[PDB]
Amino acid sequence: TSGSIINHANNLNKVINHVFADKPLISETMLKILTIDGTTGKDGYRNWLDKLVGHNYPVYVEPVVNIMNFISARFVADSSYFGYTNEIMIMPNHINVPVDDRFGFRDSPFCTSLPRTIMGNDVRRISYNVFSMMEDIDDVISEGFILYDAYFNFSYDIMTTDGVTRLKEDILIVTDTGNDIKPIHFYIYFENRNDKKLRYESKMNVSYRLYIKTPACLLPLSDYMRAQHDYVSPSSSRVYIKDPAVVYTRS
Amino acid sequence: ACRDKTSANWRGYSVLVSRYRSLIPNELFESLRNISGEYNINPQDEHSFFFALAQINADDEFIGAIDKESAEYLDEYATLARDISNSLTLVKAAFGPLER
Amino acid sequence: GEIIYDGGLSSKLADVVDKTTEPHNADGAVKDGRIAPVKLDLEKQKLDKL
Amino acid sequence: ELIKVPTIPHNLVLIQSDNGKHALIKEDLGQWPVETGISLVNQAGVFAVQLANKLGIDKPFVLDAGSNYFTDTSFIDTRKYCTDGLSPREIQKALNRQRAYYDRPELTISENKTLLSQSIIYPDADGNDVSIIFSGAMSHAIFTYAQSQWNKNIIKLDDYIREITLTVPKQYRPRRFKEIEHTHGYVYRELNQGSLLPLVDANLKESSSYYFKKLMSSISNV
Amino acid sequence: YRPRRFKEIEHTHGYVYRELNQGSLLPLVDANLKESSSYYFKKLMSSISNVMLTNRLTTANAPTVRAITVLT
Repeated sequence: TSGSIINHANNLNKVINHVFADKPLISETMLKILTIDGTTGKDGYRNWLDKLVGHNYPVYVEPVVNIMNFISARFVADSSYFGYTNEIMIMPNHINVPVDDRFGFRDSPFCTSLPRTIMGNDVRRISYNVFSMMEDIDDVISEGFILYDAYFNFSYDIMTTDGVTRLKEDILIVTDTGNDIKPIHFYIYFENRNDKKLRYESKMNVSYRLYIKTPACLLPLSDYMRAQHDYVSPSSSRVYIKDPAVVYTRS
Repeated sequence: ACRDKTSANWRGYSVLVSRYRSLIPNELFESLRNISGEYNINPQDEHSFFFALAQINADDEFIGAIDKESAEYLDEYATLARDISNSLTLVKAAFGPLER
Repeated sequence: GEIIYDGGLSSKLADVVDKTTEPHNADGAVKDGRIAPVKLDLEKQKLDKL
Repeated sequence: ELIKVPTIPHNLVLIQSDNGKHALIKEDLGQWPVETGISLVNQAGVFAVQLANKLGIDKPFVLDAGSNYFTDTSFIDTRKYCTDGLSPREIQKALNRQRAYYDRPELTISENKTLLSQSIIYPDADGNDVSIIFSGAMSHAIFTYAQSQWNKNIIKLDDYIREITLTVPKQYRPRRFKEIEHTHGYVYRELNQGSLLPLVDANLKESSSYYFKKLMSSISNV
Repeated sequence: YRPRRFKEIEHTHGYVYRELNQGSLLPLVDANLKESSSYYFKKLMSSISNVMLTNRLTTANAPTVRAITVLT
């Protein structure tokens, strides 16, 4: 079918342009042997790459490939370590929320797990696309909801002092084209229980709150023994041969 | 040489044919299926076309799966058809039956 | 007496933009990596290039 | 050429309040902007290359953190205290401040000795050195996995000589090796042979012309 | 796809004129296009922007052969 050919041609052009920019991926000798026909060097490599589509040639998984695959898999799985989550929640300040109180943050935006049911009823879940397409966001925000089907990037600044925990920017932006969620930057402060000023400010000034799952990089000082880890280093008596050639030229 | 050149530069010509087909409307294409013709090409022209086959790239034209100029040119035909119908009705109402 | 609480910096949920905005994608917390919307000036009332 | 990494790349940061009542430990791997609507594995690999670059893991390497240790003043304590990772002195200070908030007494002498001896380097059966230190989970897992993957290609000199013993021509002179390089020699060499047949089969005449031209340019001057 | 919203006043008190005659291309299409087809072909190719035994080769007629290939 046409359109498939168009897509293949465009992808081939993008791949060739990207691989040939900066330091070329392919060595000079390979460029020479492909060019010896008379091509420009890019054309020969493009033709060879096209000829290799859907091959059955066996390939070897080098150690570097395994390392990258491991790191990528751990990046996909443990999302909290790299500053992005996959679901968030937005609810008014007047609705109580179970929170991770291990650290001691005041009005901590972290939950051990997102509440399945709140106040005896299930928490509504909305995809980001449907949420953006919406036009009655006020009614649905009057109760609060869990946004999912997107990768929400976030950041936080744990401040040593005590203060009101609030975001740098607003939670939501409404445009006639659609609705978006502004970048999330938490200003986390520690908690002193007996402070009427801060308690009143948190209760009255802030009207809506955003909750994300607790980052896995955060860990209390009390359970520091879990940070103990072992590393093995080979013996210092090993001597390394740079030139493992086993023979000398005759003269 | 001809085989290598043709195997290297066939995607571009296929895409060009696809775009050219996308330009034409459906009714005109159905009309053009009635006609027929034969093109005579000099041997030198054919051997030059296959010996020196220019490589055509349309990567800049396509934004993803959508190309603009083809859609624009195809859309203009709707305006042409509306004008045709309106003008025909106006002339028929203005002049009515015609005698020679 | 001392003033424990007197208003303060308030946080608002929504940033409503009055100016009409052209179609776009997500660029806040959620970033869309796909191609931006393609603007085509279709439906021309008068013929120009045909 | 193997690179000897002198220090373990921990990323632990201790954050404590001014009161000192609360304290926590954080792993700093940075924030990476991830997009939506595109596949996640591709972005994961693009970020994984940079993450490996950050940890000194991408290039082949071996660990050389055995010598980073000291010994205590007390004559009974012969243990080797490692100097890498989150130093136990920092955790001791944080815990002391936390107990200072609650009006509890400071850490006793016995508790101080228990805490300050947590990170240690001890020998292993085959001669390797195991260092126990405070470090994050992600760094530990990635570093250990990379160490294993790169160790898969380090082989003794005698084994390599045995592997390549069939291809040595008769006329050339054998190379003497120092006795140390025989008893304790190790070499990092990839031993998988990549087939050149894809290129040769795909474009046969280009490869044939190239090799024939080089061979005849060589032969013509005999 | 759904259309963008106009001003509120244009919604409560807004009126627009329109025509519902799509029209047909048959009067232009219905004819014997044998003689007039090649001029349309040339315009169609102009619509899309493009661009001893051996010394006898000349490339002065490439575009017309390319057009012939496309039409074929």
